[PDB]
Amino acid sequence: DSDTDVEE
Amino acid sequence: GLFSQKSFLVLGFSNENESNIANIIKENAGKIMVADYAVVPLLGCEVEATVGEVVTNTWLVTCIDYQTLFDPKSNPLFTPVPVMTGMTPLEDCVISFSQCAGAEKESLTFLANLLGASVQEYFVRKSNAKKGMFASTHLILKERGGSKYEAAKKWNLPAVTIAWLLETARTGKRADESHFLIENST
Amino acid sequence: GLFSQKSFLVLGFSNENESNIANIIKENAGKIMTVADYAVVPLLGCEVEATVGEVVTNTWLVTCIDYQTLFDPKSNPLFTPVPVMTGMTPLEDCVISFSQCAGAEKESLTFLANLLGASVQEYFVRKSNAKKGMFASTHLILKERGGSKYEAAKKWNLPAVTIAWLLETARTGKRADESHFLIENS
Repeated sequence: DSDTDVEE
Repeated sequence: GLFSQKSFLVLGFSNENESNIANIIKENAGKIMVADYAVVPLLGCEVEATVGEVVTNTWLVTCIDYQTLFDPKSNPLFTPVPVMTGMTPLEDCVISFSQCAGAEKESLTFLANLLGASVQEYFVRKSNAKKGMFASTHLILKERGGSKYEAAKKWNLPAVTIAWLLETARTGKRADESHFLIENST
Repeated sequence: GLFSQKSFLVLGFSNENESNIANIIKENAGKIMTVADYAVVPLLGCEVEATVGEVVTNTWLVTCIDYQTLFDPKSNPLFTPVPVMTGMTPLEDCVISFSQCAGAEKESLTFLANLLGASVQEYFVRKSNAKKGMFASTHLILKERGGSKYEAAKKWNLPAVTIAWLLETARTGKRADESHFLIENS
């Protein structure tokens, strides 16, 4: 996963 | 070339879409027209003519992206995928993916939308209107690992396998998440 | 159990810390101690006079558990003691961000980077911002070519390095040549 893309 | 001495038959695509696929096949050394392969849509179509095996453009594009010729049986998007059409079992779901890239991810996102889910890039715990993010309901992935998975465990949200998606797709009925937790996958 | 048929020595921690660690191993079917399969030691290591199969870190232990997978300790330099040239701080003016790292692996890299005198930042920014409380970044440490931060580093002309850069810095006591560890060459 090149991006974490996790929020809150 | 990669598709060296391989004959193909493109079926079930639009007027243009047929051509783009036929192009990318020759562009990697395959022949168009008994054929070694029959390329059909993700959902499969009418295959009358006898071929080696029916694969999808998802298989095709995937193969080229890795420069590897994968076995069609080694992934369920590589061959036509059963879907119970007319059903939107995923109606209220907001789905993130993890550990999925390119063609595979386009296809899974395709199926997810089909079932009436919405898909987002970001796994999101709380809706934020200013940011434009809706709270996620499901994580879909492959192994245990990574930050998306860790958020799912911490947030108490279902982080399930791809097979959850494809089973819901097959039956037109929402698969029981608890039967497809990556937490229990071996 | 994950650690089933495996025996453990827990060496190098405080009384309270090893009680906790031991309980975690037990909760995962391992036995605490003949020759033990594993000696669990802190990241930086410690004297192990007993004879064991292999010496492994708490970072190994925890990762293994977090991902319910018995990773081969040799698959990651953080899984076995990491040699650090004691009391040296060759990264004293660095501001480091990690990309593509999660959980215990990330807590361990963080510890190392701080230990070498670096400051570690959640956000990769090119310019300091006092109101926001963020400092300009100087390094990005990542696993593979790709992702938002990687693109930013390329754009901002900041070095993007593999983890080996960090560990080589720690082993020597001296700031490794960033140009020998660029993510572009791995």
